[PDB]
Amino acid sequence: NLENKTYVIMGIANKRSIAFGVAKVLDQLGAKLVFTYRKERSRKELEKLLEQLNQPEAHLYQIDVQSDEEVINGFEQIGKDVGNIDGVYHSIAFANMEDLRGRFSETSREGFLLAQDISSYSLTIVAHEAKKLMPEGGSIVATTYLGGEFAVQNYNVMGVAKASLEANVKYLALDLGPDNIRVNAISAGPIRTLSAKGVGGFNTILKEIEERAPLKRNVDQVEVGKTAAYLLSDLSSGVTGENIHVDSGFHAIK
Amino acid sequence: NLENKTYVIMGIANKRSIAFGVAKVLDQLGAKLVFTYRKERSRKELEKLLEQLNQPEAHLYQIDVQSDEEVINGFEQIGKDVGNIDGVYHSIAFANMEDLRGRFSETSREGFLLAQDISSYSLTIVAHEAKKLMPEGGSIVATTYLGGEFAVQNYNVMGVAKASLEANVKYLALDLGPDNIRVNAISAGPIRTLSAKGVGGFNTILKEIEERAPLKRNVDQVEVGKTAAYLLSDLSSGVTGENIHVDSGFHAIK
Amino acid sequence: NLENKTYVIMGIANKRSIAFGVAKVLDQLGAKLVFTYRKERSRKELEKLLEQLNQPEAHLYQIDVQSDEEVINGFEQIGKDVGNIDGVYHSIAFANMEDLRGRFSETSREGFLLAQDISSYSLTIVAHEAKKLMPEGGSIVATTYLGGEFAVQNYNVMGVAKASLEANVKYLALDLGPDNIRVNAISAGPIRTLSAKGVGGFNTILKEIEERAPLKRNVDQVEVGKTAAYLLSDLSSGVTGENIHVDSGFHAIK
Amino acid sequence: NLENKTYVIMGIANKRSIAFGVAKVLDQLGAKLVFTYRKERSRKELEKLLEQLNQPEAHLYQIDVQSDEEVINGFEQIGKDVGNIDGVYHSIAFANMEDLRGRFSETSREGFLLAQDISSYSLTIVAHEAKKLMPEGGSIVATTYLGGEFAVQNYNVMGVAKASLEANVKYLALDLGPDNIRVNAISAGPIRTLSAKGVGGFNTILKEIEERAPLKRNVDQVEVGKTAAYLLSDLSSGVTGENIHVDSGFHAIK
Ligand SMILES: NC(=O)c1ccc[n+]([C@@H]2O[C@H](COP(=O)([O-])OP(=O)(O)OC[C@H]3O[C@@H](n4cnc5c(N)ncnc54)[C@H](OP(=O)(O)O)[C@@H]3O)[C@@H](O)[C@H]2O)c1
Ligand SMILES: NC(=O)c1ccc[n+]([C@@H]2O[C@H](COP(=O)([O-])OP(=O)(O)OC[C@H]3O[C@@H](n4cnc5c(N)ncnc54)[C@H](OP(=O)(O)O)[C@@H]3O)[C@@H](O)[C@H]2O)c1
Ligand SMILES: NC(=O)c1ccc[n+]([C@@H]2O[C@H](COP(=O)([O-])OP(=O)(O)OC[C@H]3O[C@@H](n4cnc5c(N)ncnc54)[C@H](OP(=O)(O)O)[C@@H]3O)[C@@H](O)[C@H]2O)c1
Ligand SMILES: NC(=O)c1ccc[n+]([C@@H]2O[C@H](COP(=O)([O-])OP(=O)(O)OC[C@H]3O[C@@H](n4cnc5c(N)ncnc54)[C@H](OP(=O)(O)O)[C@@H]3O)[C@@H](O)[C@H]2O)c1
Ligand SMILES: CCc1cc(O)c(Oc2ccc([N+](=O)[O-])cc2Cl)cc1F
Ligand SMILES: CCc1cc(O)c(Oc2ccc([N+](=O)[O-])cc2Cl)cc1F
Ligand SMILES: CCc1cc(O)c(Oc2ccc([N+](=O)[O-])cc2Cl)cc1F
Ligand SMILES: CCc1cc(O)c(Oc2ccc([N+](=O)[O-])cc2Cl)cc1F
Ligand SMILES: N[C@@H](CCC(=O)O)C(=O)O
Ligand SMILES: N[C@@H](CCC(=O)O)C(=O)O
Ligand SMILES: N[C@@H](CCC(=O)O)C(=O)O
Repeated sequence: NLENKTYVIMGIANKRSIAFGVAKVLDQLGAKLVFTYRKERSRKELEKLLEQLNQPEAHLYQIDVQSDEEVINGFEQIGKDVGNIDGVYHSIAFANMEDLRGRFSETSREGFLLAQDISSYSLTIVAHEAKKLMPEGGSIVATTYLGGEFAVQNYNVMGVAKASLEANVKYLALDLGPDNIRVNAISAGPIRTLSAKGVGGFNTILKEIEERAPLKRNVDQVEVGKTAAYLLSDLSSGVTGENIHVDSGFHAIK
Repeated sequence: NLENKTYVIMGIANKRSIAFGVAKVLDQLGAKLVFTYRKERSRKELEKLLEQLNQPEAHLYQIDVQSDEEVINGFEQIGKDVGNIDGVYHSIAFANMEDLRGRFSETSREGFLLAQDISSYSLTIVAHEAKKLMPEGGSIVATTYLGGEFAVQNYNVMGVAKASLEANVKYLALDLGPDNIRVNAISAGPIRTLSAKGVGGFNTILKEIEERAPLKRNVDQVEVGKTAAYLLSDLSSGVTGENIHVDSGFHAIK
Repeated sequence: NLENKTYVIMGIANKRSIAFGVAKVLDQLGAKLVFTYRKERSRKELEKLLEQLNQPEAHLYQIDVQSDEEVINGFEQIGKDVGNIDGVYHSIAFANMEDLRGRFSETSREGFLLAQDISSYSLTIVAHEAKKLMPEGGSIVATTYLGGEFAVQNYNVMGVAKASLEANVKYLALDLGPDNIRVNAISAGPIRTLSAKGVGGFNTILKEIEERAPLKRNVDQVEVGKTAAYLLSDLSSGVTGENIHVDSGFHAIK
Repeated sequence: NLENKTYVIMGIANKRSIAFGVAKVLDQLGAKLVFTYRKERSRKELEKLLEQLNQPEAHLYQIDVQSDEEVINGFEQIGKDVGNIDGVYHSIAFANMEDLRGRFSETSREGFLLAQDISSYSLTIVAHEAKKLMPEGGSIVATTYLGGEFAVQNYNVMGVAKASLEANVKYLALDLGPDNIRVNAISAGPIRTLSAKGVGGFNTILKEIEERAPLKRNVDQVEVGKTAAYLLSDLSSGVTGENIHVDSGFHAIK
């Protein structure tokens, strides 16, 4: 039960976003949610989707995580509008198709670094600014994938950005631990989202989960949200620096 | 929210058992609990500890996991008495002191296999029998420690039994996944229990968590309990084959 | 260059055995070799295979690793016959077909412990006895499979026994390290051997390596033997408690 | 024996460099070596160092890996001067001292992207340019540290860059495996080098290996060079996507 709790959810674009699975769940557990977005199109989609939520106010902030000022100022504005928060859910990542859809060895410098910037470094600077609204401690959760841990066909530069994200979680864990800020990741299974369209062979990835994963079925966004609720709440008070695979068991097999 | 759920908890000896932290947690969440014990002295503690629970009936079964017949019969009687169950918490391990307290390379054959039998194999046969009471699916959780993944000073033969246990979890996950039974581990941080007195150096293991783990404190039985509730509930539906470290972040650092 | 080195190689059964690939390599590199076997039939193969090698003397010993007396007297005879040694290549596993070719949850207690005994515990007692003949230090290597790190269909009880072995290596590396005894594993890809016939679906496992492993081919016994030469020699002087995958890269992908 | 082999060694700074240990070993084994260096003002010192080797001529190229042009043009010149190569030892990394010595949460975007640039991305562009000189296959090795697998105090931004590097190696291995190019990492224990002065608490780190690693000693640059010889030669055919810890076993303990 997350009554009197407040969470910042970053990275909803539409109803299929993993972040929206998080939000339906936290919303049904009673949490007050605040939302961040990059594109105005996503804000419009948040205004719509909010009609399905209990949230009695829209708290929507534009934060492009590529800009120090937008992050610095977004979170500072949040602290002034709703006060102290209990956690962040980070569900942001990006890489160019042009790098994604070529040989990994052909990845461009700017594409590699763009993927690092949005997909990894964004969590560090969000943590630093969000720390400022958690004087009592809290919980930060980032969304990753099995491609950070193993080379997965066609995931390429985003795989290296995920490996980077996952180490980011650990180093943030050790750093903000003494402040009672826990930092963790959910390694979600593949899930048809707007961004899934960027991954070559994604239909064959889906199929292979069903055929080979222990539960012999794919996961959904609500399943990610149910584990986010665990990590973002007191239930997981002794868990930081961890990576939970919400993935039907597929991480455990070969 | 486990009203109308039933969980079999194996391995309570006294008030400081990890499994008793699992029990107070699931008891407060509204679960019906069934307890298994080995020694008569443990059943005596269980009858006492039940007075602190909300459980309106004592369901207590002697099950020494060295005995196929006792596991087989124990569980069949559980099903005759309370019907189908939603899960099992496994909190059972054993090795001889004489093996634990010598050089690992001096470990006896009989003591090595003893520690495999009670501390690993017992999971497999418990799953097999518990599966008969979970026709519609469920959740099995075992307790491990970090010495199953890395060589920890003085954990010796139990280290290899926990490596085995952790592989047992994954192979059980892949085998019983199709029946909608999930199987996971909790890697608990060090916690003062009756069995902790078996581990050479345990006070220095304690202190080292506090000074080096991200959270700079040790965990307790309730914290393991809260992660058990998550794992034993529908909040962790897409999660199987997993190993959650309830250990203040210690697994993540070096 | 391994002239004036002596290595004990355990577990050749015929020309296909992984250990005979190791032998050919160590033999081509100049090492003196001592062989142990279980079955009469394997001693006859050894006698025949020795004509293909450069060894001027045949040093063959019957050691059934289920017997402490055979391991203890085996290595002691070895000391009397050839003197101090530089290392041991261990290449021994067994599980019942009846357990392997059924569901893992259905594994018998005696089959599980049988598999631990031959396939894991054997390394501990071998290390203890070989250590007596390595007063200046040396190197011990064991043969593992990826299914000790992940659940692989049909590997079943042997996957739990390899998980046990792999931990065994790490605890022994720690225990014996001050004695300048290094202990490592090689995780070999699937290879056609007499024992590969016990694992259901082997050919499917072969094909999937060709299809999906980075090198898009299978490895062979000589490739394992060349990595053994590295681990058994001074080239690997800083390396212990390690698991080297000689599997065309299959361990790094998913 | 590496006669009629040619290797490019990137990252010799002085006689304490891990890349110079690599050079000594490979030089001793009869390889032709080519050296790359960052700044023209330290060509004269590198030339003096290499008088120690049995190289008949200096093959020295200035390549700063922050520039694609320098990498592209450097490897093209090497091809014209020397012909086809058999592999590359990558020993390059960099982070700001100013990001190294703060809270990891306080890392600047510029400093976090620079470390990724020099310490991870450089491997990718190097492999792409070196692959042009390895039409029949070959071997690429990069140097990482345990800090990329766990959070290590004071390693901060470099730890996340090594996590990146380590995934880089996995993705490169999958990409390039069909070309018969293998890509691996050596994870070196702590070694007193020019760059080690930049890590806070280095001697404490030394002392900890001495005290806690299985071998109870530190490793040296020549021990890295010997694992490098194995990884760069045919002894390691079948090994790719791998991370060999040359660290006295410290990685396997906790
Ligand atoms: N779908 C899967 O199978 C899968 C699996 C595992 C992990 N994940 C991870 O889950 C997370 C979310 O992806 P998803 O599948 O839910 O896709 P999604 O619905 O497309 O969401 C991705 C979000 O990233 C945001 N974003 C990108 N760059 C940004 C920037 N510079 N500043 C602010 N926001 C930015 C997008 O916002 P705008 O549209 O407003 O630009 C969008 O809301 C990512 O971390 C992804 O890697 C996905
Ligand atoms: N305490 C820690 O720091 C720690 C840390 C990580 C993981 N763990 C793990 O947590 C679990 C629980 O142990 P604990 O530390 O809570 O100690 P505990 O209170 O001493 O419980 C150990 C339990 O194991 C039971 N057991 C031993 N052999 C058995 C058998 N043959 N049949 C049935 N039960 C048997 C004992 O029952 P009887 O007394 O009736 O014989 C006792 O209930 C173990 O798996 C342990 O390895 C503990
Ligand atoms: N083939 C693969 O795909 C593969 C892959 C990864 C790992 N491995 C591992 O590689 C090792 C060798 O297997 P292999 O494939 O080379 O098959 P193999 O030729 O059939 O050799 C297995 C050996 O185990 C010996 N052995 C079994 N029980 C023994 C006992 N109780 N005492 C002494 N020796 C005993 C057998 O000796 P006797 O015949 O005399 O009884 C036989 O020589 C094993 O550890 C295996 O698990 C194999
Ligand atoms: N020392 C250790 O304990 C240790 C442990 C594990 C891993 N490692 C790794 O081993 C590798 C070598 O480090 P080291 O300890 O040998 O230190 P080092 O001798 O100082 O070598 C680092 C080298 O990287 C070069 N470099 C930095 N930026 C470059 C650039 N932009 N372009 C081309 N070269 C560049 C440096 O060149 P300049 O001198 O001209 O600036 C220097 O030659 C690094 O990857 C390091 O992370 C070191
Ligand atoms: C394969 C499962 C999977 C993993 C993901 O990280 C994923 O998310 C993204 C992938 C690529 C981009 N991009 O190109 O900007 C963006 C995102 Cl948010 C989607 C997935 F379907
Ligand atoms: C080091 C943290 C820790 C890990 C454990 O597995 C643990 O449990 C046991 C240890 C030894 C035995 N035995 O010898 O019978 C039994 C158990 Cl239940 C206690 C711990 F203190
Ligand atoms: C799948 C790759 C693979 C891994 C192995 O461990 C392997 O070795 C054995 C497998 C089964 C038994 N047995 O049942 O007695 C014995 C051995 Cl020696 C063979 C393999 F083909
Ligand atoms: C602590 C072990 C250790 C790991 C390393 O990667 C290492 O190398 C570097 C560290 C920092 C920088 N820098 O800030 O530019 C550069 C390098 Cl080359 C040295 C080490 F002493
Ligand atoms: N191969 C096509 C289709 C992928 C799919 O199977 O979903 C692509 O790269 O998008
Ligand atoms: N070293 C003592 C005491 C351990 C402790 O509690 O610190 C022992 O072997 O039990
Ligand atoms: N699947 C058959 C054939 C084995 C193989 O495919 O190699 C079996 O159970 O043995």
